[PDB]
Amino acid sequence: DLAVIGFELDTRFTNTNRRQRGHLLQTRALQFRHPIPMHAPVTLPMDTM
Amino acid sequence: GHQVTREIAAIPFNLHVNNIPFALEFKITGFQKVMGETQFNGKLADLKP
Repeated sequence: DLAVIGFELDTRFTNTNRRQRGHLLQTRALQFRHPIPMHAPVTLPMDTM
Repeated sequence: GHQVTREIAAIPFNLHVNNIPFALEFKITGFQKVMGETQFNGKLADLKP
């Protein structure tokens, strides 16, 4: 019991009619924001007089 | 059939072909185990009873 039963091809179209447009490219942009805090001070005391 | 869009597309036409049936293939791993570890004195330590 030995025979070829089936096959597969690598056949492809020639999409000269744009049947397939494939993947898409689009512009994107992301935005990040970094606010700057105040920080605790250092103080020098001295006499007022 | 219900929307119009401008489609700018690039259609590649090319082939890669191999000529010669020769190759020599290595799979190389273990860089970190050799360079990040003792390879000689650790083995002498393992001989300690």
